[PDB]
Amino acid sequence: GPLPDGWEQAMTQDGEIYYINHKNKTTSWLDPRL
Amino acid sequence: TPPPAYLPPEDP
Repeated sequence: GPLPDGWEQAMTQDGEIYYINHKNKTTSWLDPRL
Repeated sequence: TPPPAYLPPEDP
């Protein structure tokens, strides 16, 4: 996965590959890069 | 819905 700013996508048990950015200071669900 | 809070990132 090629992230926008380079921020991490992780598999949570909820069944979501989440995107969180320390530059964004926020937790977003789906790939922002799409 | 809300995902996990603003957090440093998880792998397992």
